[PDB]
Amino acid sequence: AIFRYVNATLWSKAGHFNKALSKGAKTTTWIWNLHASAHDFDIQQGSAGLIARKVFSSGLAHLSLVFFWLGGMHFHGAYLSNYSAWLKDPKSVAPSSHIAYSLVGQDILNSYTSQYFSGITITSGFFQLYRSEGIVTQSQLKYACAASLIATLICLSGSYLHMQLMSKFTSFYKKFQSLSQSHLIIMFGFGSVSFSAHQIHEALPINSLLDSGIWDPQLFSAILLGTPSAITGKLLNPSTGSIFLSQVAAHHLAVGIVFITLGLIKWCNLFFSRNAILSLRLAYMDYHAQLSINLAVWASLSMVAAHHLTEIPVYPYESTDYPTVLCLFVHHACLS
Amino acid sequence: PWVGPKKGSWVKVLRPESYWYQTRGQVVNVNQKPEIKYPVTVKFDRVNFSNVNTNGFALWEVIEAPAPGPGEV
Ligand code: CLA
Ligand code: CLA
Ligand code: CLA
Ligand SMILES: CC1=C(/C=C/C(C)=C/C=C/C(C)=C/C=C/C=C(C)/C=C/C=C(C)/C=C/C2=C(C)CCCC2(C)C)C(C)(C)CCC1
Repeated sequence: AIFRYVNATLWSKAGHFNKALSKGAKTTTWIWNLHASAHDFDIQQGSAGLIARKVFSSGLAHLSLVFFWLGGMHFHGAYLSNYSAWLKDPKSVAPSSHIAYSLVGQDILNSYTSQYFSGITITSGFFQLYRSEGIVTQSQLKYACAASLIATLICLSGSYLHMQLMSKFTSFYKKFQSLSQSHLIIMFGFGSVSFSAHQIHEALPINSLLDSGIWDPQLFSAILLGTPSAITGKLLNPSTGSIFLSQVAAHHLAVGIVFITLGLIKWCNLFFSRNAILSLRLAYMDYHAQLSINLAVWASLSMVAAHHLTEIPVYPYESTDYPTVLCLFVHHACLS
Repeated sequence: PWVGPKKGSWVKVLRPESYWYQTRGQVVNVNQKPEIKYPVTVKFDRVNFSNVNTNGFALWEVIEAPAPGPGEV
């Protein structure tokens, strides 16, 4: 709460955090140790409250970094991309929101993607992601970029503030029951329900019109309209080669309902075998225990994502965009 | 009387295995006890590999030298 103690005086000390670096710069090993132990908040000067402060604020700062990266992706799609040509005819035009300079003959890197566009073919599937989300206009992409930048600023402000809002008495990060319940019910359950709502209300009409061939502004600005009784996944969009987005929206609604139900039964204590996990509950209330468990969980989820993004097609035209599917699989396997 | 070099004076280290061999340090102190094999104490601004700044030398392992100049060790 007291922000008079945040001054740039420590910026030039370069090693204040580690007590072992007090005898500044007697060798280059000092520089290397400074870098190595920069983010090892546990062994740094201070207290457990300060460790929690640093952990949470750094998480928020990294959140802001990721939001900045996403906003940059959206901006490149909006202004430095052939997304218009790709949307009208995905097959002929390869996705490209990446352009290189002509410095030293470096213009050779840009390759023919469309009649009026030359650049580097992207393999992140961002065009397919936009199409699934229903983004079909430069204005929509621009506002997505603006939202990402605003989120970046908000997260940066949150990190800076929480570096001082949280005091030595702060304990909200130790409330594991509250943390897990909130994440399960709101972040996951309500999040999935809200995204199903978004799909149903925005993406479904736009995607249906795009499949039909309609590109009318008034239409761009009746669920289950085209989906037959065939099981989801057993029948792909003949004109898009992907699972029906209405089926995807129903999936997200069901997943959100299931997550909310799980959270509510946990709230009511319906789950009974607490003792089988009580030993782990007592042992693994640690920063590194939680970090390890979460890293393994996200590694496994990344591997499952790598497999499913290819085996089960859900994004428009990503199935036929062979570089995109391959790169997605490989990237997520490596992250796993 | 003072057996070794004066306190604070610069002495060039003549111990071949010393990290500061042939370079100069400052005489921190000298042990006047005749039973000390390595009485002289010399400190150097350059820490050795073990991050040690000072060492003990015998009267025959240090000679008097002028203070280092600019760019001299
Ligand atoms: C949520 C993610 C997360 C978090 C919060 C932490 C947190 C921590 N880790 Mg890390 N860690 C992570 C992921 C994470 N880790 C992963 C994914 C691995 C597996 C590789 C590790 C493996 C690991 C080890 C083995 C160790 C840590 C340690 C640490 C501590 C600080 C390390 C430090 O100061 O590095 C500072 C150094 C850097 C930030 C520079 C790293 C740069 C590398 C080489 C990557 C370069 C990538 C780049 C893009 C290359 C291409 C570019 C080029 C073409 C120019 C801290 C507790 C250390 C510790 O003792 O903790 C107690 C420690 O020894 N971590
Ligand atoms: C100045 C160099 C430069 C810059 C600034 C960018 C910037 C960008 N590229 Mg990349 N790109 C480059 C060179 C560059 N590229 C080159 C030379 C190629 C080959 C033609 C590509 C091919 C390429 C593709 C195909 C795509 C991008 C994309 C992107 C965006 C991804 C965000 C990002 O980088 O996150 C940070 C990411 C990292 C730091 C990755 C680190 C780990 C990588 C994956 C390891 C792989 C090997 C590595 C590249 C080389 C190692 C050996 C080397 C040291 C000799 C961003 C605008 C994607 C996009 O969506 O663009 C809009 C995209 O789809 N780029
Ligand atoms: C070993 C089995 C196991 C498995 C498979 C999972 C799986 C999961 N857990 Mg985890 N969890 C486990 C054990 C396990 N957990 C144990 C033993 C505990 C505590 C006893 C927890 C506590 C826990 C919480 C509190 C949360 C999860 C969540 C999650 C999800 C992944 C991470 C995430 O979303 O991060 C997002 C959340 C964060 C990044 C917050 C990280 C937690 C804080 C910041 C750590 C604080 C450490 C502490 C203060 C250190 C003090 C040390 C000092 C006193 C000595 C996923 C459902 C999250 C979720 O959404 O669940 C539904 C979630 O919020 N787990
Ligand atoms: C980036 C990226 C990614 C992705 C991510 C994501 C996309 C996530 C998700 C996210 C999300 C998507 C989230 C969500 C959220 C949501 C929410 C959080 C909601 C909530 C709700 C609420 C809060 C409610 C409120 C209310 C109202 C509305 C009013 C009144 C009533 C009530 C109160 C209820 C990954 C991982 C791949 C990694 C890489 C890249």
